Amino acid sequence: GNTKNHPMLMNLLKD
Amino acid sequence: ESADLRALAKHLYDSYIKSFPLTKAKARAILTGKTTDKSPFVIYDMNSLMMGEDKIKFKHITPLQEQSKEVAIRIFQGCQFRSVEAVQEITEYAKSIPGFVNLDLNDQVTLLKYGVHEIIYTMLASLMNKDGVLISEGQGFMTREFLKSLRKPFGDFMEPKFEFAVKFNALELDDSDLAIFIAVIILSGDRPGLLNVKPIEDIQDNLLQALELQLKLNHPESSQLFAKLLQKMTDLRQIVTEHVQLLQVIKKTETDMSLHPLLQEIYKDLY
Ligand SMILES: CN(CCOc1ccc(C[C@H](Nc2ccccc2C(=O)c2ccccc2)C(=O)O)cc1)c1ccccn1
Repeated sequence: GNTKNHPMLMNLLKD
Repeated sequence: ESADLRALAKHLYDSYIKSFPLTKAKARAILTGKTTDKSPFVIYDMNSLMMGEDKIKFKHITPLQEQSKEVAIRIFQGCQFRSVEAVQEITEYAKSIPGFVNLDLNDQVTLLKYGVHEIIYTMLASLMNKDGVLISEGQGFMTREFLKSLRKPFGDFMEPKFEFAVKFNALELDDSDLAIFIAVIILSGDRPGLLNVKPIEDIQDNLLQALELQLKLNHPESSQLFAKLLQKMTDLRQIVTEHVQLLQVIKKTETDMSLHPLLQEIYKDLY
């Protein structure tokens, strides 16, 4: 999916 | 431009070294007895699994030993524990890929989602020989024969990865090659759901040029190595396809085998 459906990957992705 | 492509390779190799604690260089030294480390503990049957089980990295409410009556379920839990840490290392590496963190965050998520398992399988070959695989950062070595004898479907998970690795390891890539290759993999422009394809494909075409110069300097006398390596990228996808199908056996047949939430997030709506 998107940013929408990936809190954990976005967490890993931020600085 | 030839100097800039070689500087990019060094940037990737250095980011690879900061990101992946067990490199192919260190795994090869272990697998060939070239270290001064005492040898990994060898898990080759049920009794040696129980004897070495405390060596599998696992942190939970209770020790791995008490996670299930079934040895195969414990192997499953142990390997899942490693996969979550492997995802974290691949994400740190991806962030060092030049241009990656300047991309639309939505695409960043998509490229991680589709590419992490392909990279896991790529780097897993570094930890394999034809008879087994290093686990827990080289502290243990689990045999192919043992993994194949786990009751179905647990016995079917590793054999295709071993099959792929013996063919992939025949290309004799080193860590410096691998750093660029996993970057190429991540920046794949045909991932379903990418919003802005073009900067991605622009970065990947530059990574490929760096990879072609890399393989040419590092492996002259290996004719068409670049072409042999690009063919494995599609192999990675079939391995993922079949692996997803085996996980779907497990959630459908075994009782209470939810995956770790991060792996659930990665497989949700994958293809
Ligand atoms: C073989 N190995 C080294 C790591 O190998 C990996 C092999 C595969 C993976 C990817 C990972 N796979 C699993 C994820 C969750 C649970 C089980 C698995 C298995 O893959 C599995 C299933 C049944 C039997 C054996 C494996 C993923 O899908 O995300 C990540 C790592 C182990 C095994 C046990 C403990 C530690 N090291």
